[PDB]
This record gives sequence, C-alpha cells and structure tokens, in this order.
Amino acid sequence: PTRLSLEAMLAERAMVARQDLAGLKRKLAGADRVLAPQSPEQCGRESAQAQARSVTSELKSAVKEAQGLEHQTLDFLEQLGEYPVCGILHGDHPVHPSGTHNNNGKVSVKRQFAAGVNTSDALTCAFRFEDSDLVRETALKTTYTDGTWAGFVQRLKMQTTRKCVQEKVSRKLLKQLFPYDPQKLVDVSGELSELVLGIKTNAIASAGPPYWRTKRDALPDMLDCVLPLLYDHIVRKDLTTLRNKHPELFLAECKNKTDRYEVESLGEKTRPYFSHPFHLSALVSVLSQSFSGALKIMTEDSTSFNAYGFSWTNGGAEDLAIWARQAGEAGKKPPRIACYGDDTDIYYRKDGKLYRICPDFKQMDGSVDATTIEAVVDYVVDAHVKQYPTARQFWEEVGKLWVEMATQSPFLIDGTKVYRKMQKDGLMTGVVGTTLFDTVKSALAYNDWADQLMFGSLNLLEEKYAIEFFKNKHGLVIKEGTWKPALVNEDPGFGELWTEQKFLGLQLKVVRRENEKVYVPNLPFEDWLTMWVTPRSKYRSKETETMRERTLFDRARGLLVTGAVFDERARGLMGAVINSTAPEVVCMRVQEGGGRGAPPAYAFLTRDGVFEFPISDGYPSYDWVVSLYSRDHPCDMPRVFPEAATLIASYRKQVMDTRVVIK
Amino acid sequence: PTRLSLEAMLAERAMVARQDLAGLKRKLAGADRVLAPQSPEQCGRESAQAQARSVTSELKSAVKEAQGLEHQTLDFLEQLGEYPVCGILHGDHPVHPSGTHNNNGKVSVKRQFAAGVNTSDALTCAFRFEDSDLVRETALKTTYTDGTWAGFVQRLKMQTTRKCVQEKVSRKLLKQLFPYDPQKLVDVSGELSELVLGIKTNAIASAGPPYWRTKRDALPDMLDCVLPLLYDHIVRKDLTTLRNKHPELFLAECKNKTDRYEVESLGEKTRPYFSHPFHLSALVSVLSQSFSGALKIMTEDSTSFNAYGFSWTNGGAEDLAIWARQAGEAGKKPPRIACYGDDTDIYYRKDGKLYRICPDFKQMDGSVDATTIEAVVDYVVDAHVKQYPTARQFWEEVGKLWVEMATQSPFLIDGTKVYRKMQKDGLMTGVVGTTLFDTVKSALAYNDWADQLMFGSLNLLEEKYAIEFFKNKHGLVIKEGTWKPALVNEDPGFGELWTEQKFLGLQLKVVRRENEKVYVPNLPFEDWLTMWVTPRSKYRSKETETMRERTLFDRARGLLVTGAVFDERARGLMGAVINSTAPEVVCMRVQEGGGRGAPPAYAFLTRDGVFEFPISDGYPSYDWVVSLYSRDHPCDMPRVFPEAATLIASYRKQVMDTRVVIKE
Repeated sequence: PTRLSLEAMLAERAMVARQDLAGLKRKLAGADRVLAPQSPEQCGRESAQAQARSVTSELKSAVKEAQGLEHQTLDFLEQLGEYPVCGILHGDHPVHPSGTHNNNGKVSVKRQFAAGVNTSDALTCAFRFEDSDLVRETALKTTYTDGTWAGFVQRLKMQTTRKCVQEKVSRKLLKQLFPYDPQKLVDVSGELSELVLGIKTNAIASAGPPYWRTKRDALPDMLDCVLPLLYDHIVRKDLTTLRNKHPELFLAECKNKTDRYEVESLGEKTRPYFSHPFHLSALVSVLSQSFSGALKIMTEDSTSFNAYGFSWTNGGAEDLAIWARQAGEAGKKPPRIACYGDDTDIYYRKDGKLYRICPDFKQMDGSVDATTIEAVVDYVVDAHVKQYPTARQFWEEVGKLWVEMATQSPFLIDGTKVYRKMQKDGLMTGVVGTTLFDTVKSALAYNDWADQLMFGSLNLLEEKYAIEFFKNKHGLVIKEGTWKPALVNEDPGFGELWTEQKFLGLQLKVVRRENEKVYVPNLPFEDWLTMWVTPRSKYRSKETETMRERTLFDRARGLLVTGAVFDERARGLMGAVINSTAPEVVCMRVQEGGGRGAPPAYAFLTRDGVFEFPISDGYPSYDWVVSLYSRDHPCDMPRVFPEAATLIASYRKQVMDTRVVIK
Repeated sequence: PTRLSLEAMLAERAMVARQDLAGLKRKLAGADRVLAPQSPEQCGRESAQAQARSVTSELKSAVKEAQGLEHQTLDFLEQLGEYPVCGILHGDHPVHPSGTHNNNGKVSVKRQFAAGVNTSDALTCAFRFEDSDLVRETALKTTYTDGTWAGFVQRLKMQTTRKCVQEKVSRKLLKQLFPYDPQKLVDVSGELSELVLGIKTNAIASAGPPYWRTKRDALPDMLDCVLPLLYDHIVRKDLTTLRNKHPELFLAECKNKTDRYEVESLGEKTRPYFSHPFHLSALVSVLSQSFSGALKIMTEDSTSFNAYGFSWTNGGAEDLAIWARQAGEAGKKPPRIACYGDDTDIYYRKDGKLYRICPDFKQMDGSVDATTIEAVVDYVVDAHVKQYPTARQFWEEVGKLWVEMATQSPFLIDGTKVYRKMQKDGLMTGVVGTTLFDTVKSALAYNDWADQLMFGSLNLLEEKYAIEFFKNKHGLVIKEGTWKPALVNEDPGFGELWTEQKFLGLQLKVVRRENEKVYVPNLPFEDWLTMWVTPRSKYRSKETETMRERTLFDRARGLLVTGAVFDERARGLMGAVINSTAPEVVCMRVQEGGGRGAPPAYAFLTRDGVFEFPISDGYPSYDWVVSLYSRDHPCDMPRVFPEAATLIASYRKQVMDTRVVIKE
C-alpha cells in the first residue's frame, strides 16, 4: 500500500488518544508522577464541600439583601428622551436584530443584577487543605457578583458630578512625560480597512449599539456596512446628519461591572463602565493601540513617568528596582514616579535613604478633566500626523469623535431613557484609551508635585499636605491612610521584601537562584487565598466535572506563575490542587491558550499581554517560575508525567541496529 | 480590549461558516454559478430512482444465485493442521484480541460473501441525464461485489497449481532491463525503527495475524512489541525458535477481493489475495518502497523495460508516444516494450509502419516462477547492500523472509484449517513487491521474445506463434484475441487517437490547446459510464444525504481529471452531476484530500501517487485538465462560485482613503 507513513500514522494516533479520557485514565495509571510540595489534608471530602456551601449560602443572602436596597434618582444626569431603533439594513437582515433591545420602536436595555455568586469548587479545595477558620473568614469578606442597583447608581453619581480642575498642559510637556518611538507608530496614511483589521479586541465582548451582539458576531455588519457609512460622512464633514438620522450609531450603554466586591460595601459600591458602538471604538483603536505600542516605559527612559506597558517577567521586576534606586534627595534631585492608570509608584530619598509611596486614587475617572482628555487625544493624533502628514485631516476628525466618546456620549442605563453627563469633565470609563487618559492625568499631577518639591515645599512628602495638594490643585482624591512613605530595603537578602507595599497588585521580593538574586512578585497568603476562592465565573451547569477539575488545575498553575510559588502556604495549597488533579485531566487535550492551557489571569506578566504556557500537561515548578522572572538562565517546564508521551502513544523507541554482524 | 485582531477574527468566522450548511445555503442562494458543460435532463427523479432500483434488484438476484453455487475442494493445497492463538502480551492486553478469530484456542477466520451491492446514487444520476437503454445495459454488465465461493476457489486453484517455467536471469540482465538510481536508494544501514517508520501503507487495511485489527489500530503493538522480537531472532539467527513457538506471527490470510466483476462470470472468477502479518510486510516494505522510488522508467532510459512508476500528467502521456516512436524495424532494430505489472505496451515497425500490441496475461501470478522471485529479491537486496555494505547481513536475512512470504507462507482461508501452496512456483498475490515481481516476469518474457525477433523469427509477431511462445518458453498464458497488432497514428490530429487500445486502462489522445497539440488519456463513453455507475463502496448505514451528494460531486471531478473531460458525452454527464450539486455541498468544508476534496481513484496520474485538487469548490474544466497533462501552460482551477468567499464572509473590501482632504 501507500497512503500515509507509519510516522504520520503514529502522530494521528497520538492526537486522538489525548481526547479519549477513558484511554488516558487506563494508560496513565501507575505512571511516574512529579508531585508538588503540598499542604496536608485538613478535613474530609464531604466536610470541605459542606463548609464551602455554608459560606456560599451566606454570601448569597448578603448579596440578595444588598440588591434589595432602593437606589437614588438619576436626576444628576441630563435626560435626552428616547432613541429610535436603527433601521439600517445589511443585505437580508437589520444591523439591530429584530425582537431585541426594542420597546415599541425605541432602543432599550435591562440591567442584570443576578443573585448567583462564584463557584464553590476552589473554596472547597481551600477548606480541604487549609485552616477552616482562616479560609471561612477570608471567603466571607469578598464575593464575585453583579453588584447592586444602589451601589451602581451611587458610584455612577460619584464620577459624573465631581468638581474637576483643568490641567495646565501642552504638547511639549507631554513629550517630556510620555516619550515614544515615532518609528513604532502605525502608518495611518494607509488604507483604512487594513488599519481597522489590524486592531485587537475581545471577540466575546459586546459590540454595543446598534449591533447588540458580540463583536465577532457583529463584525461583518460593522466592517461591510456601518464603517463605510461612517467614513463617508466623516470625509464629507456630514456627521451631524448621520447623528440626527441614526442616533443609535452614537449611543453607548452604561453597565454594571461584574467583579470581586467587598461584601460590607455591596450596597454602596458597584463600578459602572460604558460600552460604545463597535465602529467607533475600532476606528479610534487604530490610534490608541498604535500609540501604546510606541510608548516608552520608565525603565527604558528615565525622563518618562509612564508605567503603561510595564511587565514583571524577563527581568522586569528587577528593572523596577534598578530604576527606583536612581531616585534622588527630595528637593535636590528628581524622584522616581511610575504611572499606570490610577496606580502609582513613587520613590524619593530623604537624608540619603530611599522611601516608597503607593497611594490610592478614589474613583479617579471622575477626576479626569476635559482639558487633559483633549490634550491626550491631541497628543496622540499629533504624534501620528507628524509622522504621516498626508492623513492629518481624517484623523483629526477621528480625534473629535474620540473626545466625544470619552466625555459626552449619550447612553442607556435601564429601559428607554437616554442620559448624558452634565459636564464634559469626568472620563467615561470603558472608552478606548481609558488607561492612557488615567495615566496622563496622574502623571500631570505628580509632575506638578515633583516641581513643588524643587520649589522647596517639602511638606508635600507628608500625607496631610499631599492629600490637600492633589485635591486643591488637581481635583484628585487620595484615600486617607494610603499615603504612607516606607523605608525601602534597597538590596534585599534572599526571601526578603522590597517593601510591604504593592504596585500593580503585587509585592516585590528577592529569591535565591544558585548564589544569585532574582526579583520576583509576591503576596501574603491571605491575598492569594482571596483570589483563589473567588474565581471570576458564575455557575454554569453545562460545565462538566472534567472541565471544572481542569479549571482548578489551570487556575492553580496561573497563581503559581504569578508568584504564589514564592509563598510557602500558597505554594502548598496550589500544590495540593495540582496533585489532586487526575492524570487524564492533566494530560487531556485542551482548547484554551491555543492548546497549551489557560493563561494566568494577571495581565502584566508580559507587555503584549499574552502569556503562553509551554505545555498543557506542564508542572509549574519553583525553578521554572524563577526562570521566567530572571533575564534567563532558562529552564524547561517539567512535565507532571515525564513518560506521558510514550505511555499515551503506547510505544517507546528502542535502537535496532542494522549493521550488526550475524555470521 | 486586546485578544486577537479583527483580521484573525474574520478568518475564524470563515472557518466556522463553511461548516454551517444551513448558513451556506442561505448566503449562497442567489449567487452567480459557473456551470460546467452538461447533458440535459432526460427524465424526472422518481423515474430515475425506479429504473435504478430495477437494475439494482436484478444485480442482487444474480449475485445471490452465483454465491449459491457450490465450490470445489481445497485438497490441491497442502494441509498443515491448526495453529494455536498467539499468546504474546503487550502491556495489559494480548496482541491477538480476546474473543476474536479464536476457535477453541485455534486461529480461525470467516470469509465474507455478502449479497450486498454498491450504492445506486450514481446509477440514478445516469438515468437522469442519459439514455435509459444504454444506462441499463451498461449497469447490468458489471457490479461491485465480494464475489462467490465458487469463483474464489476456482481462481485460487488456477494460480497455485500452474506449471511454471524457470527463467534464466542474472543480476547483469536485471541491471539491463531495470536500471535504477543508486543515490535514490534509502540508507538501509541506518537504525531500523526510523526506516520502518518511513514506509507508507493503508491505515485501515488489515494488519493481518496475529493483530486481526487495522494497521493504525495495531501499529503500537507491532512497533513496540512484535518488531523488536522479530529483530532479536533475526540478528541471533533464531527465527526457527520464533516460528515454532508463535506460528501465528508468520501466518497469512487468503481473502476474496471485493471488486468490480463481470456479472456473466461471477461463479467462475473471484480474485484471491493474501494478507501478511504487519511486522513482516512493513519490514520488507523498507527495501521494496526504497527500490521502486529509485527505479528508472522507459522514458528516462531507453534500455529499460520498466513502466512501474510511469504517470500521465506533466507530459507523461506525450513521453510515452515519443518513446514509442523510437521503435525500429522488426528483426533489424529493437522494439519498444513497456511493462507495468501484468500490463504491457509493445511497439515495433514493419515496412516502416509503427505497430502497437496490448495483449493480456491470464492470471499472471500463477505463472511467476520461484527463480524469478528469488532473482528479484536478490537484485533488490544487492542494490542496497552494494550502496550500504555495513548492513549487508541483516537485509540478506530479510530477503529470505521476503522470498518465503511471496511463495510459501502458511495461510488461513475459512475456519481453522491452515494451508500452504504445494510448489514454490506461483506468486502469492498481495505480498509486498507483487507489482515488481509481475513486472520483472513479464519483462524477462518479452525480452526473450524481442531477442527471437532479432534472431530472425518474425512469425512471433502473429498471435498464434506468440501465444505458443509465451506458453512453452515462459509458462505465461496470453489471452486469445488480445494479441492484435494495430497501426499507430504516429502524429494524431486534434481529437484523434493514438490507437484504440488501452495501456494502464486508458487510451492515448491528442487534443487542442491554443492551436497546439496536447497528449491526454481517454476512454469511450461506455467505459466512463461503467466506472461511474459502479462505485467501489457498499451501502453503509451512517452516511447522510449531504455526504452522499458530496461523494457524487467528488467522483465526478475524479473522472473528469482522469480524462472523461476529453469525451464529450462523458463530460456532459459529469458536468450534469456537478451542476446539480447543491451550493452548500460544493462550498462546504471537507476532510478528504487535506481539505481539498477526495482525489481521483485512478492511481497513475502522478508517480508519487498523490494527486491533490487546488480547491474543494472548483470544477475540472477542459482548460484546467489540459494544463495538468501539458508540461507548462498551467491554469487556475475555476471556482463554481467565484464570489463564494465574500458571500460566506458577508464582507466585501472597499477602499477607504485616509489621505483625503476634508476642509478647504
């Protein structure tokens, strides 16, 4: 015969074998397994499950009670009446699907505040392998929920009614604070379809009005129909006509963010965000994603305040330390200030000693003034049109759309009533460029702060005067008790911390590799525990037992990589989960991460955002994780089952020499 | 956000969309469709179905009657008693599966002679678009069937009891008739596992005893367990111990070949073939597939009698004609002789005129003498060990196994009785190297025939003396009426034939392409029709209407590429089928052919055997097929729906300039 080679035949066999769970279970039985250093079992199977259910039951009652609270009026917003449903057709169907988001010809939405909380699987594991009291107390503080109406409206009010301060800012200043590589900018003078096809986004996210579908679902309608229509009115300078005739094309949706929330403040705090039309966000994303890819970060340019793009792996963690040590005496030499969104890392020296500040902004978006927003858009647009002047006028028009989306977009909340922010001031969270808008506003305030240090106002190192400064001079609210300068351990020993403070949600720590120091992320056990027992996903009954077991395995690998392996208790807990995962679940074919397993949830491991596990049946050992954060003495990801490949293929090669003598 | 690009998002939609038939049907509803040349409809669906069921009913009845006939005794074979079931274990399971092929501890088989007949879907199409009488009488002539017990035993007896003539053959003569490229030989001095993993075979073919499973199912058992055991006994020269302990490791199975058979002779003709153990055939395949890849063909070396490797596309068809014209005057200069297994093409000149002979051997495997078989194995082994002398002893041992497999393997037929061919003479059809063994035996015969012409015996050009010659001097049986010399049209005009004879099942034709001649394969309409209405697949229970419609589409393309496009009537029928195929079926994602659609059944289009369509939603037009058989002037395969991609994606790119001036 001659159809396919035996080698190819073996390969095909291997591929279908990893989809046969019963086959994997049989063949991997009694196989040599790499076991993690796990914590001892603390209670039986049934006990752990019952304790987890008790917590879940209590959290569900707290959510239900808080969701029962009445919410304030929305009178703090301007009301615009009702919008007609978009009647634009694309071939054989309307872009606005019939029988959805339609109340008698008017666009409508309904906010969902479900009673269901996060799954109990991870919490069960916590009770199984850790202290009952600590697990219970930790789990009862936080829950993954839709939030509440009362907390939603309260938080919405806070960021749409705050008195802002217009920043004193120019292009020249932004060039100093946010340098970039012009050669990294996308050629926006190219054809628009190709540019739009280049932007990246969440395929599962809402495409907003008028699509009312996921982005991947609405993608042809956006590209083939609405976008050319939008383009035609832009270049003819006829947007008002399009706005007036098809208002849903410029309509946003104000949604409640499903998230981890503090139980005690459920009725006062639920974060709003705005979902804009797909065509608008995608068009603007050309500039926004181009610019963010060209931005220098602080560790590359000491004049930069920008942390937007910083990542921990590949020496990133140590780069932070090296950069921070360059901080000078307050009032004599420049400090070291890092801005990523509303998160800030400040370093200064006092009498030669390095101090670190990590303060929190309170609802920063409500403090972002219209001047800053316009200045950022102008800066981003100018950066491109200086590089590619032949396309200036088109992208300056897009810039105007951008500013409107960030400040004055009409939006739905619940029902048919259309609202609008009373003032331009205040950033509409969720708009494209949100992180940059926040980063610049923060950097501008901290730049002024640093200038006042050089002016001689050294009492701005103190919380009371610092908080007053940011409020009065920049309209920013620093949470009381979060401005606490800490003495930095500039050259930490093995197992020692940088400080106890967090930047981008993580502590900085030094661990041992051979005789060299490696800077790695770190958290207290209870912080790892909180993340672990509150996964960001609801109860789905379609999820089979196998999928749920695999999820625990993937999330455990995720936390370890993020730095849980560097905390002994967290290491032992994640180790228990891994060791408890069945062989067939470890070695089965998975879809997530391109067949390599779901990537960690933490978003700042790499700059491009995407972290890839080498293999889906891989074990995140201490040595391997350390290798991820060092500039490299590289390491393979060890397999949980070293003999998995041969056992699954039911064949291990043995050398058979043809050159042997016989007679 | 940021997860994947809109471009990648679009491509991901495109993949999903071609798997959604309901969506395809909708989005391709009013699409511009390019139609192939077609014959008009001759009757309605219900009429075609009724006529199709009528024919099928008669064929089933004829098969049942023929299968009812009693068969001869099998005492013409040696009886070896019964073999014990192999008890070799591979980990947690036996290599010979429990509860299968086991009659009280003894190996057993059961021949399958079912009354099942090929599907009637293709036959229905024929009634729809062609002449009722012609379609009916053509369909009644042949049928795809398991054969009969009577014909099976009769044919087995004929190829195991024929008196053969031992050929006079040396390495020197074989080097003359079958030259090869030594540099193209596989390095058989390398490690054995890598070599064996390199051979190619049919994944769903039987792995034979003791596996009693498909090759892909039994592959780990063979590789990890049996093969190292076989290797160990070979290198220790201890095969006898292995044979005596585990006889099933060397047992073959004699099977009835399911095939297209003439209804007239169902009770007298069912072809037997042998299925050898996978470890033995795979090991031998290392030498055999290496050698066939290194062999020269007639059109590369004018001294070669070898056709084994010839293919029609990319100028191959014209290469045949060019090679054939070199034939000289009979008795003065050498003729042109080409051997492909049991198929031969012979050219000679008389009074300057070019003549062609295409005779048929009657069951050639029965005539393949043991001397020829041993000589071929020796030639193949020597070829490798002369190029790679460090592995000489191992492959010489394999050569001995090869000879045994081809002549003397014990085998089952039906039940537990083990049989063996009485004489060494006679090739056990199905053994690795079958084609080569046949090719050489024929070439040796025709080489001797050619020599006698040079010695002045010109009466051997006549059938009477030719048949006598091949019988008495080489033990070969030329079928009467098949030795018929025909005048060759040496330079055929447009639409004319080389001759009306066939080589490798096809005629040779000249067709027009841009006022230039292209040599192409051809068949008369009835031959294309016969193949069309008799597909090589029984009615299986699981196949949906969609899969059945796609199969019609694929088979129609297959025949067109094979040459049906060059016969107007056959083209019209294939085009009618293609054009009546639903849009969603044409454009849907398919698994066969690497996603390009199932390749043609005809095996000699390319030398590597692998033919692949450019696209799964294209159709074989005249211009494209001609481009395949020409050396150059290639062509794009035309799409049935030119706008399919944009329609399915629901997106057509339009240029939006960012460099426009908006104000002043």
